[PDB]
Amino acid sequence: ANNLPDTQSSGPAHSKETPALTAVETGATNPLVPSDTVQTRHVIQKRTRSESTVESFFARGACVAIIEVDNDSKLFSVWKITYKDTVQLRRKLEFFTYSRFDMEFTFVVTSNYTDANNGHALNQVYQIMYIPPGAPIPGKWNDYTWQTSSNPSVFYTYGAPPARISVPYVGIANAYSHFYDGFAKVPLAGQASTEGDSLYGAASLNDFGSLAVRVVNDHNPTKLTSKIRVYMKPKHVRVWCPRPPRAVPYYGPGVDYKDGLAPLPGKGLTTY
Amino acid sequence: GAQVSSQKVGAHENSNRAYGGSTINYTTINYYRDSASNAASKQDFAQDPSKFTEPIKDVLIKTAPTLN
Amino acid sequence: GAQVSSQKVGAHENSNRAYGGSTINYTTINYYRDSASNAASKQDFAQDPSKFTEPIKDVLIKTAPTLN
Amino acid sequence: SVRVMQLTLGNSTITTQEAANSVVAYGRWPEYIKDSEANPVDQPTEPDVAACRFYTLDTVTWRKESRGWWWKLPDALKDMGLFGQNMFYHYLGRAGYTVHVQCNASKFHQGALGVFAVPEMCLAGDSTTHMFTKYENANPGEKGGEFKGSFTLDTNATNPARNFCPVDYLFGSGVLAGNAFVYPHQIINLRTNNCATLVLPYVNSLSIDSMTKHNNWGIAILPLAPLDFATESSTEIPITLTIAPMCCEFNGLRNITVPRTQ
Amino acid sequence: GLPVLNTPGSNQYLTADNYQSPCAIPEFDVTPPIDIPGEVRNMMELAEIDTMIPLNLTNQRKNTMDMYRVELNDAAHSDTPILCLSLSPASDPRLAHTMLGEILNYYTHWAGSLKFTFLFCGSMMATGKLLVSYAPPGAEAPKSRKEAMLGTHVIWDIGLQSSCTMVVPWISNTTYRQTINDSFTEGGYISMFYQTRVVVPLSTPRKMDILGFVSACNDFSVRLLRDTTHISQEA
Amino acid sequence: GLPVLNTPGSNQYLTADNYQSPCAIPEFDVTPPIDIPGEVRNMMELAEIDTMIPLNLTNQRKNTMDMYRVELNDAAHSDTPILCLSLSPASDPRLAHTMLGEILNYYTHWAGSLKFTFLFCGSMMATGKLLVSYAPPGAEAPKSRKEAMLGTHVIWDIGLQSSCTMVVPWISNTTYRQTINDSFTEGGYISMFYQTRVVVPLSTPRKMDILGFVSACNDFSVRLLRDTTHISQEA
Amino acid sequence: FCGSMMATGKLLVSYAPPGAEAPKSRKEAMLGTHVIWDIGLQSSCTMVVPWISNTTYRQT
Ligand SMILES: COc1ccc(OCc2ccc(COc3c(Cl)cccc3Cl)cc2)c(Cl)c1
Repeated sequence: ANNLPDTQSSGPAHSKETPALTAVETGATNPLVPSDTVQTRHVIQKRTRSESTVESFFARGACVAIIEVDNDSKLFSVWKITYKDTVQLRRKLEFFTYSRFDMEFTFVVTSNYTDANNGHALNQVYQIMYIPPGAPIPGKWNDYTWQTSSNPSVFYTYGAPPARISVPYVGIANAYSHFYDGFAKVPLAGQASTEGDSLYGAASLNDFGSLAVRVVNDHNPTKLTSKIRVYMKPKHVRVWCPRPPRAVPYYGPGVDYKDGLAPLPGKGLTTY
Repeated sequence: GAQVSSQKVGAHENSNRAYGGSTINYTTINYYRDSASNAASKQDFAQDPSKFTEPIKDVLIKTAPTLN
Repeated sequence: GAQVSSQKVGAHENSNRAYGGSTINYTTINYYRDSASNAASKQDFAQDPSKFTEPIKDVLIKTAPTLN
Repeated sequence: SVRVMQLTLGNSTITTQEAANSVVAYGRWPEYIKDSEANPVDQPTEPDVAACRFYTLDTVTWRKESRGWWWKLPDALKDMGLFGQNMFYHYLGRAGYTVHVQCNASKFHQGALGVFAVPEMCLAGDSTTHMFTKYENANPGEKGGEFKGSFTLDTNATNPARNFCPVDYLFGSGVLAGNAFVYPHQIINLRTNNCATLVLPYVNSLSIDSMTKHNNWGIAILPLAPLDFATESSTEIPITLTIAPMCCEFNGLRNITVPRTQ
Repeated sequence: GLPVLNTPGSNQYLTADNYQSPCAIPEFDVTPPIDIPGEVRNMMELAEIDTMIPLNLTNQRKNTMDMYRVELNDAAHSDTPILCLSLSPASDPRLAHTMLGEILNYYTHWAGSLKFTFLFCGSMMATGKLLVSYAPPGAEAPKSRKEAMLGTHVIWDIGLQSSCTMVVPWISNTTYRQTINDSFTEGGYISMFYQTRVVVPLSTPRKMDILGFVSACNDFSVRLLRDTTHISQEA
Repeated sequence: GLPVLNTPGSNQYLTADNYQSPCAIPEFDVTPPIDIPGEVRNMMELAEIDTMIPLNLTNQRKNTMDMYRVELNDAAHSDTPILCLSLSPASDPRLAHTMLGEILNYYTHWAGSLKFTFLFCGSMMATGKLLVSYAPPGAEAPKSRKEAMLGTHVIWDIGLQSSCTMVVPWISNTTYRQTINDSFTEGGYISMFYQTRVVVPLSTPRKMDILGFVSACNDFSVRLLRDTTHISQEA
Repeated sequence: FCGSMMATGKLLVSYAPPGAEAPKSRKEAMLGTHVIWDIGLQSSCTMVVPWISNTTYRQT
């Protein structure tokens, strides 16, 4: 996040040192600066790379999900936690193979009457319950699971500033894997083809669990719908192994492609 | 437990406060026990790109012949 | 009356603030007279399970024969 | 000089008189797990010279029409001597590698091969079903696979191939191939060098993993400038791949694993 | 007054927050404590106590005292397993309801070593050698003593010391495993075989039981508190 | 309590704010880090790595491996350009999709020097001299070697060192340029010509390819994070 | 190597201690002691057959 070096003045040359010539076969990039190939003046550099630090690049709340609940089973909804339901944050994360950070979740809740001239309801309170992989998932908008004696819940009152909570680095590995070239199972010799088969590039069937959202108020016959837009921001970021960015449209959770396979336009070789 | 850092002043007001004093510092205090609750300090460091730009075993000088 | 404790930093930002200073400390001040109003400090200790795992009168070594 | 080298590992030695230096991926040389980064508590096995030696996989042939080749590690070495034995007898395994690609021609030939080492080299499949490639197809072993010039969707619903369909300009994963240079690599330009040498440390989000379930590195070879000779529309030059595992340590010994095949 | 700015998250109720609040019964004279025996500081203390495993969940034995008894006999040597188990402490039906399994079901991740102790309840005149085994995941689950003997194992000789402990070391790829049945974080197999055979003289019972116990080692830990599926409430 | 006064901006949600919030999973035992190779601290590190330029976007070559190959031949000397490009790193179709261009499309401003490296992939028996040029904006785009030679240029002699780098110095009026095609912040023209001609002996290929690479210099910086147009989502 | 200067090539010279099947393919040979010879300026290549024996001396 710092300063750039100054340009030193450089005069003419006539020597056996040729920085302009190189050999990219080695796998290295030629570290030339302007003064290597032209005469330069002294410039005191004041520009910095403060905004392109790994932290500043991700320091934005991106939408990862839009959970919908109809307060007239739709009285409650469950969202399997992921960053792949949307494309924008996903593409930025995928510039790297591994990552490690904390997360900040902000929830923007909106609601409205479906009918322009019918129904009425008192102010709604929402419960956003996190169900860690293993915990019982709600079957009804009002069954015993909503007691949350151990699961973390967030109760949001409609109209209040967006709710917000922080989550630590929760991975079971030392870093989050954006790419996993493997399987969760190894098919063994002799077992039925139905056996030992698993998805390519998938780890746990339930990585991070899911969110169960519901309106706590008793539902009125009035037609109402609410939407909880989930925004996530990685804070305290560290990333490893850069990768080229996604060039064609995403086709699922994997690196699969199908449709926009011809991303580049035509342009004449000798056309400026 | 307050942390006092200085800001990098961009646009300067016609004040001496825009050039010195606590007027170009900002104060921070953590209220939560879990580090996850903390904001980002944003006083982030940089590093050498060499691991990517020149992952070569036998180090070479730009003035000198790459293929030797 | 402020209590300043340090946090156990999990994920580290690319800052020196993530490794030291008041930036890895958190501050606490009690506002109520009754201790019941206080939050939980969560700086909780552990103990020896022996009272449950080995409530034996005559202490025995694992290498040595239990039935002697 | 930058051009002459000799690599000795165990009982195997490789010599070259036309190198273009060597690349050490991310500037990290392979190493063993430190006590501060250790996870499994059992005593590891370290075959050393019996496993850390040069193994020559099958030779492929480069023609004017070739699109490219790919291999997965440790997969390509699963049947290689005592390295393969240790891989299958243990639940966990870790290793780094020295990849030496060989390709000689003459002063009247042209062509350039881009040799890339990719961590977590996930490839694209052939169906509309996501992540449908089956284990047997994803792990070809020493013979590896090939890149294609175009995407062709498998439509046989009765008998889906469940295979990869890596299109070359899309780097087999939906990214542009010209940007694959952000990964450790070397280029075998026929007018300059014979080979490419890459030293790969162990890369993963864990200190040790299952070698049968997970491939850490992928080796991709793409013709950047096609093979051409004098006036012989007909030209074929072989490309031999020699890889040596390094700092092998395995944990969790039991009965041998025999994976399902074909 | 002092100028303030309300940040997002204001007026919300996080079920896991840790704030101060006013006391509804001020100046209350609290009854002082007394030194009651058996105080607990950490839930892991309870996971380290041996608890009997319901190993025999066959239809006639499950949910009876017989689910805890695994019977042996003086038959000639056989290479077939006496029992088989999967190292899924929170999900395997035989482990999920032990004190260890009960606690693991209130957490999402577990890591550490475990130990299985077996008690021989035959007569004093009975002798025998058994092989207890643990095979890390990834290969075929052992079905003969020949395969089991290739993994971690303890050859138990029966005699004065009635019990034998086999430690299942922490051998994992991930730093923590999940408390659900998931192949990515699978733990391996536990099995028992006859090394020689149980031998008894005349006028002695030819069949006897062994009981199994499970507890966590001192390097065991759990994280991410969650709700258990072991308790429900209808209406 | 303490008298406070709510200022405008209260209860809003700025997507780019930086505040503290309560932790939903308190006292969680975080898995420590390991030293994984290839860590990145700044996005500009990636912009400094050579990435191959898709120079040949003709209808038959675009979106194929041929878009990266620019063919040369042993024809007699000509003063016509081998290729032409505009210095609009984020918007020119040939630069916009390189690693450099991809990163620039997440920012609104860019400033600094760039360098273009060309690799000769002909046979060893082939020789030749080429002129690579850069003309700052404001005049007619060079169409002959005679005009190109009047600006910044490097005369590349082909031989042992297979590649040649031409640095495009930061010559601008504004302190930062925009990442969109805009005349006010236009950058100039890049072109290549034959200085002499490519010469090959008998029994040698008369046509060969050259590949181009682009990367940022150590004085390069970007600012004002924005959203890219390189990724979309329908429905 | 007594070919012309224009000739190139890589060869694998191997040594397999006794006891197994004599190598008949490069695949078997590559598993024993071997030197991969790259042809070029240095015209020759040496492969050392190390003393690997059970007895302290062998018979002639
Ligand atoms: C590589 O990029 C990643 C890695 C992990 C991720 O998710 C991990 C994750 C795990 C638990 C929770 C649970 O968080 C919550 C809690 Cl406790 C309470 C209330 C609401 C929420 Cl929301 C949320 C996210 C995401 Cl979104 C991107």
